[PDB]
Amino acid sequence: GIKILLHPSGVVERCMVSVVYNGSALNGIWLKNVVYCPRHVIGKFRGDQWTHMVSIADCRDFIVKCPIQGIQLNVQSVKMVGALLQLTVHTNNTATPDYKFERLQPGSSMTIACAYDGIVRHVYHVVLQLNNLIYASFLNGACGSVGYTLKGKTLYLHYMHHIEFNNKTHSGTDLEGNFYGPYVDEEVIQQQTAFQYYTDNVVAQLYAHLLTVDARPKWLAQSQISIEDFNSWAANNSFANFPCEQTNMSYIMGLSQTARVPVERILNTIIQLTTNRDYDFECDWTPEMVYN
Amino acid sequence: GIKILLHPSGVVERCMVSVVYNGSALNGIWLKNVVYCPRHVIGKFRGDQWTHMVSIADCRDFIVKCPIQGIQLNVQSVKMVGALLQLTVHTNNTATPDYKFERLQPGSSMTIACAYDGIVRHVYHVVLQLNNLIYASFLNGACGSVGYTLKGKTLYLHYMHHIEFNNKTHSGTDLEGNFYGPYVDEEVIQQQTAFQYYTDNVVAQLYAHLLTVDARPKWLAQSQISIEDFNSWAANNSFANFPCEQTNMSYIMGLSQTARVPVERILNTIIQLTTNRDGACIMGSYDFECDWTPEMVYNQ
Ligand SMILES: *C(=N)[C@H](C[C@@H]1CCNC1=O)NC(=O)[C@H](CC(C)C)NC(=O)[C@@H](NS(C)(=O)=O)C(C)(C)C
Ligand SMILES: *C(=N)[C@H](C[C@@H]1CCNC1=O)NC(=O)[C@H](CC(C)C)NC(=O)[C@@H](NS(C)(=O)=O)C(C)(C)C
Repeated sequence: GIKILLHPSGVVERCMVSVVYNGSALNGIWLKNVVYCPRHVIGKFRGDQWTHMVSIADCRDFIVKCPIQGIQLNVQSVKMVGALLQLTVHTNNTATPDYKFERLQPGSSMTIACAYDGIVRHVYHVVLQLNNLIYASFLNGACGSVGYTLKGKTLYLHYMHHIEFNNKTHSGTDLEGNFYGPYVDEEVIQQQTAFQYYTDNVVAQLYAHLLTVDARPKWLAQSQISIEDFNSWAANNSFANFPCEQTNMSYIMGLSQTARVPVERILNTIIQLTTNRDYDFECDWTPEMVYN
Repeated sequence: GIKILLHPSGVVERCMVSVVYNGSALNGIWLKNVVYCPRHVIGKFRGDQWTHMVSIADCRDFIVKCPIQGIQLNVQSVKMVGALLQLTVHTNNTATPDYKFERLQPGSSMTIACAYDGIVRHVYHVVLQLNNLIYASFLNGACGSVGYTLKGKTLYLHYMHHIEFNNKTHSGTDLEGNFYGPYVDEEVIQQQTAFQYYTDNVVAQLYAHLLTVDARPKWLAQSQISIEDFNSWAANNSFANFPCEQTNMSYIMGLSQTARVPVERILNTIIQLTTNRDGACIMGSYDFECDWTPEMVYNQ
């Protein structure tokens, strides 16, 4: 079949740690001799207050424990990198895999290991939207949970959670400490990029449907529209220019032949489904996930 | 947000093994001093040939390695239990969690730890359908992959994979060895009971939509239908009698209160959508899904 595929959480689980600082509790990930947590564990600060506030943060106040290994770590030095804290601990993490800090481009998927008190409780799937937000599931104390990818032996760390916004959107940084989009870790109103559909992913879900359900749907458009004509329509209808990624073409072209529905018919179907749509989880299927 | 929640696979990853027998390779799970794997690793036998074939299977031809722990295990004795083999080994698994073999009733969900060569490659979510099949994702060598859930510390194993039927449906046994539904581990055409929706889960899907995507979608029915009237319609439209489980009613009444939409309107929306849908995308899907259970949508 064709399912939403997630990456096994074993590697992440053994590196998760709790970070409690003067009654503020969140999660952190422990790689080599460094624990990465969100900087607001030391307090709710804004703008450029963070530098001075971190320098006065006492190291012995960082209560850091690793539940899977039953070890309590001790911080030797605190360094703010971007909007994250790099806590150097005396112990090297024996379970550290080959890892990489890789930034995501919007339209890409990743597995969230949502943790509490340093223990991964749930695992679910998200795609970074063109507004640079994920639509996730988080409660108090979940900051520090990471969104990751796996390729063989190597853990690809992509996301660390920081903020939940009023419309159940979620923002965070990469593991370098830089946020996705213009959002910051401050409890104030923050303007959001207007939503836009990652067209490549919408095309992937429609093909996934024609490959799993039995008969061609009656709402599948009968006439095809040119890619060029779709992109003129897309500019005025909150859809990203197609293709969003040139490398997705090989996948989409392969789906088009397995399903025997030209991509030009899929795009006209998207346009004709406009009355139905007039955010709603259509960009969760990436072309690579559907094709492989 | 309301999401499809999966159980962290780390416990299962530490117990997966590879089992290779004279050219046939699949996975197994290693709990205490026992390795459980599908029986067809020894051959593609039918009917009542299994008792004899297993009895004459050489314990030395069982190559059993646990990759994440670097161990290669050695098989002391083999014993068939249902359609599963129970391979006793010299070594105890120190990573063995507190576990329980629990059989699933239809309409309940589990996390599939999809494995190859003893390594979990993917992790996804399925629900046992009323045909006792799961709509999963498997290729060669995936047999022995398990379905599981977690209640805090205990590992609840429900499923082990055996078969793929051509409609991309999958079948297997519980960890006791007995299949779900009338399917068996043979490469023959096997009659499938016609598909029926798990109405509780379809109701949970539409409620998930009201609570995260759009509180008042244009396809939400305005009038309601009684549970009784729906069940009369359901008997002729491949929807199970509502409710399929009486215990879902506590969750369903809760979702109704927070969504302030009585489930009678949800049931009438199900009936209207079988003629009115026209490609509407509900909770991220273009058809009715049994993946959302009331408990998961309510608890989250
Ligand atoms: C971190 N553990 C936490 C998790 C939130 C809690 C609710 N859901 C989540 O994802 N994050 C916060 O509490 C942050 C803290 C700031 C200082 C970075 N605050 C919020 O997310 C805030 N949203 S906001 C920016 O004010 O709109 C809440 C607390 C009102 C959700
Ligand atoms: C076990 N590892 C394997 C997994 C299959 C391969 C394709 N996807 C899967 O899920 N199972 C099999 O190869 C079984 C073996 C028998 C003896 C149980 N065979 C099949 O599932 C068979 N389908 S069937 C019952 O003949 O329609 C395949 C191989 C043709 C799919």
